Amino acid sequence: DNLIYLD
Amino acid sequence: DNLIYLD
Amino acid sequence: DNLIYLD
Amino acid sequence: DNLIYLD
Amino acid sequence: MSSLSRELVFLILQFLDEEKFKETVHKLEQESGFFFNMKYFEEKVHAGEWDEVEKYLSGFTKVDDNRYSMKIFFEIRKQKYLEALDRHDRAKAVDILVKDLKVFSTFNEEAYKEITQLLTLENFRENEQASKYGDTKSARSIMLIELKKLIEANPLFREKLVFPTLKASRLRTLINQSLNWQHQLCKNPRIKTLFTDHTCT
Amino acid sequence: MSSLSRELVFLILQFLDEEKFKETVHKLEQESGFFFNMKYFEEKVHAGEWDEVEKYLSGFTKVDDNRYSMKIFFEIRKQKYLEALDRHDRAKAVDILVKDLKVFSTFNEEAYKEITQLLTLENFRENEQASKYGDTKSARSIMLIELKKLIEANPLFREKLVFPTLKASRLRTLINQSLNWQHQLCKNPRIKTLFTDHTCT
Amino acid sequence: MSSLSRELVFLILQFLDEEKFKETVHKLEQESGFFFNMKYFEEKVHAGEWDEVEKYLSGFTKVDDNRYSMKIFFEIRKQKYLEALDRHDRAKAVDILVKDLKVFSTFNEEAYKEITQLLTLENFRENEQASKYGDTKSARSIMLIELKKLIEANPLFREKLVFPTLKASRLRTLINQSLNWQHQLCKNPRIKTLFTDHTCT
Amino acid sequence: MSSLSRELVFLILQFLDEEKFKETVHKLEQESGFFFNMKYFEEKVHAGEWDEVEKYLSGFTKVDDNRYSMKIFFEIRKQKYLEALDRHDRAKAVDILVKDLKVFSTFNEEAYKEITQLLTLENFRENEQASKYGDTKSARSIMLIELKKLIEANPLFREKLVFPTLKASRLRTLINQSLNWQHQLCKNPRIKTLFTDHTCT
Ligand SMILES: [Zn+2]
Ligand SMILES: [Zn+2]
Ligand SMILES: [Zn+2]
Ligand SMILES: [Zn+2]
Repeated sequence: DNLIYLD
Repeated sequence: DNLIYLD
Repeated sequence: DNLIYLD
Repeated sequence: DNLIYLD
Repeated sequence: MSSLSRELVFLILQFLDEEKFKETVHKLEQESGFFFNMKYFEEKVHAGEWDEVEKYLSGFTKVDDNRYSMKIFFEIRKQKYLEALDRHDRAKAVDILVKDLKVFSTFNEEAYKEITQLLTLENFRENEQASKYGDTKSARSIMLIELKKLIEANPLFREKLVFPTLKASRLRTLINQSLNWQHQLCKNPRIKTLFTDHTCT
Repeated sequence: MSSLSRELVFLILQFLDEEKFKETVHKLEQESGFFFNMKYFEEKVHAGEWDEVEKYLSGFTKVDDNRYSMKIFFEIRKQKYLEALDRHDRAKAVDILVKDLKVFSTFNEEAYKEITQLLTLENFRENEQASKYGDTKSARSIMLIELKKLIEANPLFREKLVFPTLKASRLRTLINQSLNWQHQLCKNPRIKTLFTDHTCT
Repeated sequence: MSSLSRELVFLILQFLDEEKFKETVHKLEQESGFFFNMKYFEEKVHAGEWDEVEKYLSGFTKVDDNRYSMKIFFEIRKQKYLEALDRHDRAKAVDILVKDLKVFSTFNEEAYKEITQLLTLENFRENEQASKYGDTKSARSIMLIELKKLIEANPLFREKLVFPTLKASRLRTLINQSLNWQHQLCKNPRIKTLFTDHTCT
Repeated sequence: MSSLSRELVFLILQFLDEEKFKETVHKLEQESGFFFNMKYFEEKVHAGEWDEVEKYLSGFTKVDDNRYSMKIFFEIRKQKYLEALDRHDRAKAVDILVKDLKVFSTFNEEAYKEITQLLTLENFRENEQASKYGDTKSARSIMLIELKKLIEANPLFREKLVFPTLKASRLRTLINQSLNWQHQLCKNPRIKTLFTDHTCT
């Protein structure tokens, strides 16, 4: 899953 | 109308 | 021929 | 590889 | 091909039909050209199986053989074209128009033009001369009626429409007669196969 | 079907071949299932006639009959898929992949995945396991070699690969024997047709 | 829209051009309708960018506004149609013929029929009245010449073809004048932004 | 570009919006890159206008600028791909997969493989990780939420998301100030145009 995540 | 007819 | 002409 | 082989 | 050989084909046609080798029957009809199966033809036309319809016809006639055959192929291809328009597949329709229907343009330019024009209608029944197209099923049926008349009047089919009257299993009967003939030659008379003559030592 | 009836089919196969009714020959082979024509099969595979190849095979085996037949259909459909990719018709390739190749995914998931992935390559030879695909002609030939081995080892074909040795025109010879038998019954003995027994009043 | 507001658009057009905001320039031309950029139009026609050509034109005229505009859209769509035929994309051609060219059939039935007929030619230059189509580049150029004449004679464009003569950066000059005016109000006079008036405490 | 020039663009953006030159507004936003209109973006995403969505984004960021932008383009193209699968247009889906989504395969091979595999499903929700796709409308909405978060956290947009607070018609006010400045220079003081300075002889 092409996935950077964030906060 | 492409038409030969017949009897 | 769809044609108005002009001068 | 879908493969039965034979002899 | 001999008259013998021709009759043998008919015997084989009967055998294949009795054995229910259906595709083989119609291939033999087609390739030999000896018998045109109208029942089969009606079935393929009702089902709109145009590729097979033309393939089958090809065993009996070409589009330019005479005026009857020309109209037969024209009517078929026109119906194929109309059905394409009816399912709103204008790309296929143009394809049909160019590949299949163009050959008729020479023999009738204005007819080909008028048929071409149907391409641009939202529903081709807007042309009053094409307003008689009902639905696909009725259109196939009314056309089939004409096709039958054309084929029956087409001189290329004149002795190919009625199957010879034979007793059932005539080929099998002849084969049995062969085996009787072979056994009748034996002395002192007491079957392995059809492949080689029978013998009694 | 009798052993008689089966032998009659072989006699008819010989007759049709001698009469050069080629499509009829192979239809009879297919529908009777009695004889698989390897020469014909090789010809259709070399020509990439995949629709006819499968239609012909269908007379002898289904994809899931056994592991040999499964690989036969898989190899054929894979080649059809690869050729589509090779002509850069990815739409057709996906169609093939979903319609024809999906049935094999159950029996081998990871193989179907790897084949699917070839869709996204610019040239599918970039996959080192698919880098052995040369050109279409060589690929068909190397595969045909495998197909022949698979068919020859496939138990469903075990007595269907060798045509019975017959004298030429065996059916015609039997027919002539029939006519001799019919004439031999006449008295006082002096042929109209095969359709009804001959007589001498 | 005021004459002030209209002149402001022209000032903004100049600014955007000087800032090389090219797409923005032509969008403003189009949406305001105040200036038709013939140079831009020629460029899009030479490049065969028909979608943008029509989108741009739409800011100035509709197909049925008058006879000049009708011929402008007809000539454009005809060329789009001819180019489709030329690349042997008959499916796209028919699409164009039905979507884009059909509106003209009312105003000229026989012309639309004759254009439709080109669909069935192997090369549409076989029609002697369409034999003057050279290649795509020349065809676009000769048509562009006519398009320019039609636009220049089209009353809907009569004060939209010549850009007002302005000193360069006129908007920037006015802005600077504004800042001078704001500073001139200060006492005792000693710029943060354009967003709020400047002040000297 | 100066800070002056940048502020002038914002003034022009306000003017174009007040004049309701909508396409021109967003073209200027895009080409200047000074302001990203989130409201506009949400509107184009909700409407599935992917071509314009990417064109607009292109004024602000490229796919490989950073990890936020990469995920933005990936999420958009994935949704475009999923929607193609959903309308059963596998040919378009593969096109999207190869043209638009392949660039991401380097950065994540296994993700691209898993997405590719959805091609062969009858309904791509059969993949439990893709079973969360509801309908198109909900899918666009949940994705838009993520897109907004990504854009707001994307350093390339950090001063481009909030429009400067201005009084309405600020450009028009400055223009009026210019005309006051020009008239103030006249003696003895008694407007033709914005194009040349006003004078009173
Ligand atoms: Zn005996
Ligand atoms: Zn006799
Ligand atoms: Zn001051
Ligand atoms: Zn003054």
